[PDB]
Amino acid sequence: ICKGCLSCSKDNGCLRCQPKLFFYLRREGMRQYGECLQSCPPGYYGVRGPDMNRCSRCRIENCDSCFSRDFCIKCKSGFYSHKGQCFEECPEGFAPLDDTMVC
Amino acid sequence: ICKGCLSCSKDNGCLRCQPKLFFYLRREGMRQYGECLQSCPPGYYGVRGPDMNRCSRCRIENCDSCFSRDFCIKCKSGFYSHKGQCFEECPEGFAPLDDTMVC
Amino acid sequence: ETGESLAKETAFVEVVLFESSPNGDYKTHTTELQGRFSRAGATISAEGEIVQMHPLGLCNNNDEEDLYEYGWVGVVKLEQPEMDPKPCLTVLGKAKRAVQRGATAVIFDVSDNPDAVEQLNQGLEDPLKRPVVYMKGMDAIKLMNIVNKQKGARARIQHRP
Amino acid sequence: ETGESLAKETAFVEVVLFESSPNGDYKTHTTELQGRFSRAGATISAEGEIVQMHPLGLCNNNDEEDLYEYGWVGVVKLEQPEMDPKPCLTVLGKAKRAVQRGATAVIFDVSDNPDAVEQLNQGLEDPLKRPVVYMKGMDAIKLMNIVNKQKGARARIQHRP
Repeated sequence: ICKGCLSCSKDNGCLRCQPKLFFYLRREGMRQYGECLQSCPPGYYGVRGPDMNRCSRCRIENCDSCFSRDFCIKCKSGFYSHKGQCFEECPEGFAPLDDTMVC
Repeated sequence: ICKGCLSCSKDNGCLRCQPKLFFYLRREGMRQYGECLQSCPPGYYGVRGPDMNRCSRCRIENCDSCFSRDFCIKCKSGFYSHKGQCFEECPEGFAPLDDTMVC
Repeated sequence: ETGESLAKETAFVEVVLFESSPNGDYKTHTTELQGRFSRAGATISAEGEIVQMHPLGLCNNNDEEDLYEYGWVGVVKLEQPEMDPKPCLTVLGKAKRAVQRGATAVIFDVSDNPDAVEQLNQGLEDPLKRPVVYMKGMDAIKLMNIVNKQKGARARIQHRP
Repeated sequence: ETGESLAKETAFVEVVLFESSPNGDYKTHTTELQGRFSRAGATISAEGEIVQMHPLGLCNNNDEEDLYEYGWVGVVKLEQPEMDPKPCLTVLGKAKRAVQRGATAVIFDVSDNPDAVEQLNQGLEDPLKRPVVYMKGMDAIKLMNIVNKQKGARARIQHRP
């Protein structure tokens, strides 16, 4: 393994990444180790911090691509896009737009 | 609650059942308490021990009605019945019977 | 000829309850309860998630029971003995079973069956590797309410000189 | 003027591995390892499932991280300090974070960074409620292999007079 690492230990995997890539903490049982990725894996989005770039998990019910922690760009098939979030049915206050699937 | 109990505490639910019924240990968070049932819930089968009758969970991949711990009577839609068990595809040694779904 | 027994050491059972922020952290509040270690088990600290067990959950049926994650702390409330004429297992055996099934420790409310305590300080059957604690009164009551109302709690049995 | 410090008490870290029969029971084998409690944390027994944490997993990003079940025992292996010029957190802070995220205890392999140990026996920042243990040599190595190859293990940090 150990691809993209600036430095790489046996026990922790990657520790720092090469300049352009993304740090990702793979949990695999008791283990957790570094991977340095081109782009973030499915279920994750990236954040280009000043110090380092890294992946974070989505956590938006019914999202398919997170952009940020609180913003979804592509909701699931069958779902309404509202202030970032995804809704089976569009919450009270406002209702679906004709020809569009937003609210 | 506390239906079918011969005796019934606040903290453990039913403790013993009436003669004909089935003892079932409902787990509900940290709790676990007695219920005395007419018949066992979906996902469970009953065993009429000499001492007492009680429910046990199924544990047969792709079963829908356990009879005993190691015998299924109705497998899932799409599945082959073999020596009690349920198979997507019928294991090596023998193959499906024409007009029947057994092996 | 033996004399008055050495009094049994106190088991300080700290009970932690915990809330989960959205971000990831945990605030916790703690609750100190007290019971006694018995001869039936060890006299060592132990820690794990609490899990009630019905006293008939613990029998040698040989009948395949649920896999609980290793390291749980059992809490069992015993019933008056005239409700149960003929036990599947002695209170000793129930302890022994819980361990077999992954209990790191076990705690009995005996407040409704005082005989248990002497049945556990017999120590003629083999004594366990893991602690076996007995509790009653306001402490036992406090403990049962948590079990009853809280969604999850962790128990830390502690031992001090 | 102070003198030679009192030597630090030994943390006896028992590591349990466990197999699950089909029926429900568990056989376990145990493995006694040794480290030291430090001033940075408490000097009390503790117990919980082991969870490795990458030393950069523990930073104050404010960035929402996974909820791990309360009561885990952290195991962290520190890297040579010249690999990491500028830490997000001091080793003290990393301990403090792990707890925030539900760690009942924390264990550092310091074998590749000996400064840590004195950085943890400073005790000028506030010392934690939960134990903070440091390990090295064959014991630390033994521990990392388990983490690496076993699917699950439980740690029991123990304290004796």
